[PDB]
Amino acid sequence: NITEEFYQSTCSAVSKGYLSALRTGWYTSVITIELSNIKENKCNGTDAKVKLIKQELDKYKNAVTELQLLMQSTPATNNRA
Amino acid sequence: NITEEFYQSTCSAVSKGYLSALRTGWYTSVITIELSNIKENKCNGTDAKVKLIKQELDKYKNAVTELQLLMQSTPATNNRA
Amino acid sequence: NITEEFYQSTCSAVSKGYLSALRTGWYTSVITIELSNIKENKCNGTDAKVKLIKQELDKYKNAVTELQLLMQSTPAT
Amino acid sequence: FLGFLLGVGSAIASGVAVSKVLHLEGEVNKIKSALLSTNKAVVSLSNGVSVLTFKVLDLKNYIDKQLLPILNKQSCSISNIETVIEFQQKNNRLLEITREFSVNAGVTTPVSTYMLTNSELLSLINDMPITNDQKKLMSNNVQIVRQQSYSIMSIIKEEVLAYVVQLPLYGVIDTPCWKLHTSPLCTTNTKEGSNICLTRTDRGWYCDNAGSVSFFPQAETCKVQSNRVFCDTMNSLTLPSEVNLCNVDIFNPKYDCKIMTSKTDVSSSVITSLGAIVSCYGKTKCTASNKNRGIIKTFSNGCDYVSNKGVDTVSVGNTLYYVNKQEGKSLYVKGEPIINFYDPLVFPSDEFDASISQVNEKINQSLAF
Amino acid sequence: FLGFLLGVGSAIASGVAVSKVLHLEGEVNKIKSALLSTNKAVVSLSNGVSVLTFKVLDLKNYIDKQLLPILNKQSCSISNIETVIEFQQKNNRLLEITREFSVNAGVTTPVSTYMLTNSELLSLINDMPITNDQKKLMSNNVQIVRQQSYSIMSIIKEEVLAYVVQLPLYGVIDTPCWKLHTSPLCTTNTKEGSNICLTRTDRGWYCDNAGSVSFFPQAETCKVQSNRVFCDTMNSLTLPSEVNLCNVDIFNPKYDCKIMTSKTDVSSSVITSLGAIVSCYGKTKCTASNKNRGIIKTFSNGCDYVSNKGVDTVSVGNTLYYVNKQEGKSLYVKGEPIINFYDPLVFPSDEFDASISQVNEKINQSLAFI
Amino acid sequence: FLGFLLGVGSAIASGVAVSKVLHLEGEVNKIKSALLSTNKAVVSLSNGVSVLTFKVLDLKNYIDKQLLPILNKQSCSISNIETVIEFQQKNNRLLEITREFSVNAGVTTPVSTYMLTNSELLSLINDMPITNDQKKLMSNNVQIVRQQSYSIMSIIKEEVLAYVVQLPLYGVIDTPCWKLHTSPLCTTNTKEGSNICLTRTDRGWYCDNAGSVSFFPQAETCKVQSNRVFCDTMNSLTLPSEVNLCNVDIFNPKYDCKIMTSKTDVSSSVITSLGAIVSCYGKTKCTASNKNRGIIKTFSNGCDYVSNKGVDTVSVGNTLYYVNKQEGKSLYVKGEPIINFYDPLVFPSDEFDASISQVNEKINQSLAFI
Repeated sequence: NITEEFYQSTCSAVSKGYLSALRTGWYTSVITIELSNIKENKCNGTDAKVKLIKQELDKYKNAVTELQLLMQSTPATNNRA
Repeated sequence: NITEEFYQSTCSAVSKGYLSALRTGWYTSVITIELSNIKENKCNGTDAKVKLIKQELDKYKNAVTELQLLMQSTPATNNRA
Repeated sequence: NITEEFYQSTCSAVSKGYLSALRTGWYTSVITIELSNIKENKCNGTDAKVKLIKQELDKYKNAVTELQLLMQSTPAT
Repeated sequence: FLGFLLGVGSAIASGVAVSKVLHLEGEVNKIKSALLSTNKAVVSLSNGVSVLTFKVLDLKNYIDKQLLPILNKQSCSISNIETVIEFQQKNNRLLEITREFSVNAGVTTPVSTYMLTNSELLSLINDMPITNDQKKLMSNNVQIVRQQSYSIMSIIKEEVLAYVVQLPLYGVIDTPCWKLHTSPLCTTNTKEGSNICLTRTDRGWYCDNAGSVSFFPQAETCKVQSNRVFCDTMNSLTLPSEVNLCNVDIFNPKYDCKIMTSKTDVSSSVITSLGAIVSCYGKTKCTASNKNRGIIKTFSNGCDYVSNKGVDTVSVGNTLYYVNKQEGKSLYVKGEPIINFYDPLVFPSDEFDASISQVNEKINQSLAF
Repeated sequence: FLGFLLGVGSAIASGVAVSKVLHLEGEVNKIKSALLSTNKAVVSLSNGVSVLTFKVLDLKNYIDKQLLPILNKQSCSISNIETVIEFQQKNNRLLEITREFSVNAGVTTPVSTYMLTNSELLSLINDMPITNDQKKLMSNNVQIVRQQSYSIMSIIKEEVLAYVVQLPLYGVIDTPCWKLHTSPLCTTNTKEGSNICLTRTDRGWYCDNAGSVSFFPQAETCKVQSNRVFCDTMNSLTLPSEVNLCNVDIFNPKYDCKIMTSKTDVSSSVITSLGAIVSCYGKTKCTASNKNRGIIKTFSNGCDYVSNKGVDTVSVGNTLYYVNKQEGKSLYVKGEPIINFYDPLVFPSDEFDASISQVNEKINQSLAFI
Repeated sequence: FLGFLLGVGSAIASGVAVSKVLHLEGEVNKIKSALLSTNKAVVSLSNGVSVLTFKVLDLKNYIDKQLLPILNKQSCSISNIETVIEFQQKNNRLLEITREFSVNAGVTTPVSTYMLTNSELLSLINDMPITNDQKKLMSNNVQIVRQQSYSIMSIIKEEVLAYVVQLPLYGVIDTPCWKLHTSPLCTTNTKEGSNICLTRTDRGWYCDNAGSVSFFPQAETCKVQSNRVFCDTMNSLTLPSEVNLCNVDIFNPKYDCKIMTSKTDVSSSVITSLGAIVSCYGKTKCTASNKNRGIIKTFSNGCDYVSNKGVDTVSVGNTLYYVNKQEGKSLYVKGEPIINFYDPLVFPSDEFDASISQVNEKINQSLAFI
């Protein structure tokens, strides 16, 4: 049930009938992904399927490397004064 | 070693102990990707593997088409006056 | 043919020779994607090809569920 | 307009606190031990905070079993293409999460479906120490919850990737809210530079809150779902409830209504919830139209208004405005423009951030001189 | 600077109106029936609005026919990995659309290629009821069209997913546009606090439009492609054409030119289309350089200008500016700085949003009192 | 607050300049010739500029050799499924790069890993002709480098896709920086509209730089990593070092400290590095609390401050502020609020952008009239 009033005297209008949902607090949850440690596989293979797995595993290792840098960094800090 | 002073007389505070890292200039480098020229291949092979290759090849040609449009344009500039 | 004039008296400059392309209105079009009704999927056989398909169909079913909520809400920017 | 008056806080201070605890010696083991049996557990951290923990992906089990023994060779060959495809499926979510974090310096908002899927988000909401009415609220507005949430990269240590998801809690619900729309009010005399102007600067969202009123000067920060208004109290000023008196009686003694003055009688329109305010001055063409007939009203100089009933568009100069088509009744409250009450000879015509009484005292001082 | 003078509009009010009509029962059936034979049709809705409809993906046909009967079991087993791969290809677009909508509360801008591919977008433009000059313009600037478009999630009802795409229409094309750059103009007296300042506040994009001039105070909102300027009229004021007189004669009687006054003589530069304005005050080092040669010009205190011909960079204090390298001729119009015409003793030195005549009347009142 | 005083520059003017050179005929051959043997070379362009060149993907070699002869048909047939998957892997980066460019009108920021991987980025940094200390800085802060970088689509001609990546170079490193936080200072009367106010407007980041001070009025634009402050000089004013005197003595003769005046006695808090500034006026409830201990400080009307030691939160009205948990010492410098030095009857109570001396001269004029 939304209504509105216009005030000619001050060139303004008020829209009423709304209900609030103001954030007052925070809930912090921890999301986890279980990873595995892999370094220098003793394999060449030189077949099509292992080659696909290896380069996909390279994406994995590079992702882990990048995430390790962000662990060392401090988040955000772009605040007004 | 971060310290802070509050000045009651002027309602202000100074936080010291920080070190600078100011962007003063720009370095421009050119990144290249080597592509190949391919057009309407008149092949009539029609099994599952070729259809997948064909439609993946269509994505490639569509990417080149879109990139060609961006080459002919002058890149997005959004400045104050 | 772009030219520019600087006015020393008022510390200002005008760049002319540009051509307009102003948005004055809106055109609304309806884009549709034809979907199919699947209600989970009951099936046995525990091999790789169906397992990939099962979980891909799970992505499909999860997408419609989310879209159904967005249908019930009112959009705004 | 009054956005510079807001205070300064850090939105993710809570998530950062939990993240730093995860960097503590031995902290990962508590989470790892509690998730060895299930995928969803409630761990108490060393700083005395109770957090819901969620294991959303187990790449370790897959890699160690369906990949690691085959690559711990010697001569390796892969057992069919589905093993490679399924790995790409499993690995993709990790790559996408890393990708978002790497361009957002480890902090993302809104929280993507990669960080937390629609199914996972609904599961979290169900296990939170909140009212069943709060669960239903967040569940029916997950898209809003997402936009007001943060994802903070924390640790990747001892075969565990952990990041903090910071969800909003709405402690103020179902209190009346109202939106104030304002537009310039100028005199309408024919000489070009002979007009004075006045504009209420207190436009924005207002919500009743804890005996006072929460005022959101940047109304753009609030999110509206039907008749529900989602706002963040960090982006608000706390005002006495007497601020509402400015709407009915702008010269009331209880509250000093904020205004700005000028001599710029420029034309514009403000689209409201159920209509449109039109400030038409000078030689500007101002009209209101319907979809079928076209122009049905031509505005004269001054500040006027039309409801959305039977009106689809409003044109001011070369600008076309579409009105909101929401259902509701509008009331036109007649009254003489307060700008007429002022003497243009002593009217302070450049008050950028002032008020009614402040303008009055300046008039008194100029009059005494 | 004068963005606070702008009106307030609802950007997707038109698209939302169409979306709400789609929620009506049986409205979905009309579109589906008109799209059972073809992929592009014009459907009329129940409130008498006619919209172009476009079917971009048929997952129903794929799933039900080439995939589902193997699952119409009993004991199900799927042959061909290519079937799994092709399904992942088709399903991906749906997942990406859902992904974008779920993180944008059902409204996205710009419109992604998942929402509407480059091929599909070009097809739409071709069927719009507008002049062909609008068609070729939109087709050659599809990346701009995308940035100015909205996608609004509407309905998913048995058994069609429909969303509204709101495309821009350019009703004003090929009219002359010009960009006004302004910078602070101050006196050059030696003491750090003895100076008065003046700045034109009417900077931004200007375009001739319907006998008047559309003025865009926040030039950042406009997108420039070579010599073509894409702007949104919602971000504009409609002004008399006499506003252009402020450029040649700021004291003209026909238009009250807008200025701001201060005593803040800080140094800066404004990079223009074909050069750079330099406001150099106090002890600031202000220079213009060429890449190989180095410094080729040193600015004195006051407001000056250099063209981009032979100039690569401009430095004001510790800030380095790169100039635009576009070709074109610059004209330096000499004239005495108007700030010299004022008496610093009666100069209103804190008018944040004023004008020439308003400053004058303040001077007269202060002068009469003394 | 004083962001409106900033100059105007063109952020990608340098990259665009290089891009336009690449559009010139024969320019591509030079790049192509230098990259036939290696993937990273320094090519000279036709206008005498030297740029690092980088080949990150060779789709030509893959398509022409391991794909094209199978399509040199006639009857085209694919023997293995691995061929389809491998092609999708190679082709993906190109599709993602095209996707980002197509929704950003050919200019993206920050630079994604699709545009430039972490390995490629680190390789560039190591080969930029820069100080050896700049290399370690950029390498340890690649996420910041990415956010401050641009990727500009240039050309796709003669089987070559080329785009310009514009990376930041930090010419000012390890100079002391400090952040100034300011909040409204008002008289402490409880009844509305009875108060006069004053606020320092020079809040923001400050860094020592080349004998002067770089001032960043909008501190939100700077990125802070621990005690390292990453800022862009384009978002700064260059000020004399005497501006720092405003912190110790706001009435000092050497520098005219910037302030604004008003009658808006609204309540708020500013979270600093090691505490919180609280401006509490009217009937607003203002407190500081510990999570376990509870309320440990209640603010009176006026401007006050609390350190983060033993403090977890600060509450002003209906707004909860979390204090920074960083370790460090705070010094409370006592002194009478300067707003008390003014006569409310001649106090100019609406100066949006003024200063100490400007307020003083305005008081003198009002005082002389009486």
